[PDB]
Amino acid sequence: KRNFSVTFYLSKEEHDVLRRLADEEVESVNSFVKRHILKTIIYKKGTNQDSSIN
Amino acid sequence: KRNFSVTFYLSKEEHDVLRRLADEEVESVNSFVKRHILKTIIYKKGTNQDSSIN
Repeated sequence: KRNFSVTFYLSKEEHDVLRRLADEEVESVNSFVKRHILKTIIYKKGTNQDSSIN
Repeated sequence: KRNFSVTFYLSKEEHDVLRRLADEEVESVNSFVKRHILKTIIYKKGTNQDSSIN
């Protein structure tokens, strides 16, 4: 198996907006950003699905 | 100002789709993802400075 990483930089206030929006539901900014990107691209997709986490 | 960083993982197919969608305009996939998040979260940011040099 393989994985395809993503890594970048942001402003103080931008990262703090992501931190607040994460902490409101899921206090893990990296997991929240991955979820944000996935949901904003597509929702209830048919290409693949899962029922567990790392 | 200081800078704040974000790191996570994607699957082969979703990263390859985002690589194609990036390559259509700005092939730097992590910059394309940064731009996607920024455009979704905010559209009237107060200032947009840069600090690059020769």
